[PDB]
Parts: sequence; C-alpha cells; structure tokens
Amino acid sequence: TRPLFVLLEIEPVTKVSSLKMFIQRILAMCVKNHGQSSSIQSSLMTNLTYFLHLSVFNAELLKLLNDEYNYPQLTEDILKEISTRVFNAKDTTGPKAISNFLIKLSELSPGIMLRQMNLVITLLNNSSITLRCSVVEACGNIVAELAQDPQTMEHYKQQIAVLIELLEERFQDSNPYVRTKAIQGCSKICDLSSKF
DNA sequence: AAAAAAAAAAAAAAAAAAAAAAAAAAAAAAAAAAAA
Repeated sequence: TRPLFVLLEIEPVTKVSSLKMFIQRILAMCVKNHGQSSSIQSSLMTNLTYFLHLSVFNAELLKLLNDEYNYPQLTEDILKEISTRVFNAKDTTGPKAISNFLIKLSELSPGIMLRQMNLVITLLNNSSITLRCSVVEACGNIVAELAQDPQTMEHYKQQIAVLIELLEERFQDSNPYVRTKAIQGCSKICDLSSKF
C-alpha cells in the first residue's frame, strides 16, 4: 500500500481515470477484505491534510466502499476524526481540502455520512470559514438528495428536522458567505414543492 | 574722533514624524473559452 500512496502524491496520475479507478478498488479491497481500517484511514487523512487534489479521490473511495463493499465504518471513523481534528492558525490548505472532501462526500453518499452528522455539527463552532461553508453545503445537499426516497425521510425524521432547523437559524452569522451558503441550501431544498 | 569688539533683533534653510489618503493582498462569485 505504501508505494501507491507515495505515487499518488503527484497530480497528473490522479487525472487519468483508469489508474485512479484501479487504486480505488485496491484500497477498497485492502480496507474490506484485509481489515486494517486504521493505517489506511491515517494515510488518507495525511494525504488530505498535505494535499488539495486528493479530496475527490477520498470521497470516491468512500463511495465505492459504501456501495459495493458495504463497509460504512471507515467513513464513520473518518468523519469522527474530521470532527475532532484541530488546525493551526497559519495553514489554510488543510481546511480547504477538508471542506472539498466533505462537499464531494455529501454529493456522493448523503446517507452514509448523515449518521455521524451529529458530531460533525460540533465542528461548526470553529472560526474557520471554508469548513463552515462546507458543513452548510453538505447539509443542504444531503437533505436535498435524500428527499427523493420517502423511506429515508420517514426513517430519519428527527435528525433531518434538527438539521433543517439549524440551517434556518444559520441565516444570521458574522460571515456573509455562510449566510449565502445557507440561502443556497434552502433554495436547493425548495427546488421541489411536493413535500415540506 | 575714528576704529575694533560684544550684545541683540531679524532672518534663512534644515531636520522631524506620526496621521491620513491611496494602493496591494487574499478569498470567493461570475463570465468566457477549451475538452469530452
């Protein structure tokens, strides 16, 4: 696993679809068939902290694991680590990469990532701008895409209602960009008039 | 009974510095062009 993680550092390798797909499936088989859900998650966290272009790779790997390899525990642990992660006041690429990863994951698999959203909400208290915007955007996309399945709404009424109430309360903030993200999320929610 | 010498108004240029107008840095949204 280590040599492929080192080779993933350079950007042009990530752009090609075949190699990215092969690395995604090999990482999925490593996580599922051979366990070791601790080294791989730490490597992904290191790559996401030190690099910006690997957020989409992480989200796609998590989506592939959730769909075929039905192992949502890795995503739960990654989200918990993101919630408990601390950033310095000097670096800004780390929070931006985290934000991009959360946005892509919310675009990919709302349902798996919704389970740990209760601990993710605790990250909203951070003074970081991009992370707050990403949390708002992720909440909006999760509640918009989960709207299509009635079973998902029925089974998860309490937390989706809490998330919508928090989004409504987030209409006032020091950052205008967080307010803009909240308004965009509300627009995505109200794009359909069948329910709510 | 002119002639040096000291005291005193009058007057150039010179040095000074923090406060305000103006310009650059950083993150994000919108518009146009290229690749699939």
